[PDB]
This record gives sequence, C-alpha cells and structure tokens, in this order.
Amino acid sequence: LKHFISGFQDAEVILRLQQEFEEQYQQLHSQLQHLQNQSHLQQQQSQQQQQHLEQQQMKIEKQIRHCQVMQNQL
Amino acid sequence: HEQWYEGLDDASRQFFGEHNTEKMFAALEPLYEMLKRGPETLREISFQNSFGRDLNDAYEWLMNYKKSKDVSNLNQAWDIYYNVF
Repeated sequence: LKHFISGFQDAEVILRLQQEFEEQYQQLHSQLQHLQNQSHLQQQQSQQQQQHLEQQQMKIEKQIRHCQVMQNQL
Repeated sequence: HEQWYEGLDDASRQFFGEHNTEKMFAALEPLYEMLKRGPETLREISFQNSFGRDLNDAYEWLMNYKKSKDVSNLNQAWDIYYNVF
C-alpha cells in the first residue's frame, strides 16, 4: 500500500510511458512489415521454415495487440 | 484530414459491428478515390506527400483481398489504418 501513493511528477511519468509505448509500437510494426516482406520467398516451402514464419507471425501480432491495449488504457 | 477521419471511423465502426463487405466497399471507396485528382491547395500538398504512401501500401492488402476473398488479408491493413487513425 505504501507504493500506491501518487507521487510528484505523475504527468511526467505518463508522458514517459506514452513515448515508450509509441516507440515500441513503431519498432514492432516495422519488424512485422520486414518479416512479411521476407515471407515472399516465391516458394511453397513445404516441410520448411514456413511454419516457423507463421509461428513468428502469431508471436508478433499478440505483442502488437498487447501494446495497443496498454496504449489505449494509458 | 477531417473527411479522411470521417470515412475512417465510420468504416471501423461498421467493420467492428456487422462485417459486411458491401458496406466496407461503400465506406472505403471515397477516400481511396479522391486522392488521385491532383493538388489544389497547400493543405492537399501537405496531405498527399505525408500520408499517401502508407495508405497506398495498405491498398495492396485490399487489392489482394479482392482476388483472394479470405478474412485474414485485411488485418494488417486494418492495423495500418489504426496507426493512421
């Protein structure tokens, strides 16, 4: 309960968190676009790293929605 | 910016609510089509070189959607439009 006290620069901390989340979203979105661009290998990739690509994808969008929901809740 | 916003929020609300491709096309046609008339003011000059690239990149997703007819083809485009929003 001691840590629940508000503080002295709460708006400063809110802006700091906003910038951190915005930079994280930009980095994650750029990385997702890079992986999507690299996914066009012009091959079927059956029994290959294709399923690794979709599992990396599914690991990416989950963090994207987590970042979005925390940004909205902030 | 205001009519782009007014198209965008209505399209997002309709997509979240009822998921009808006809009304998606209806809500997405005007903003997509009005960007290729050429500039007439400094506001248009500032708008076309600052925001056109991301929207045209997301337009590839809908171009693929119109030939694939699968739901997952629009999630990345909707994320791009969410950043635009």
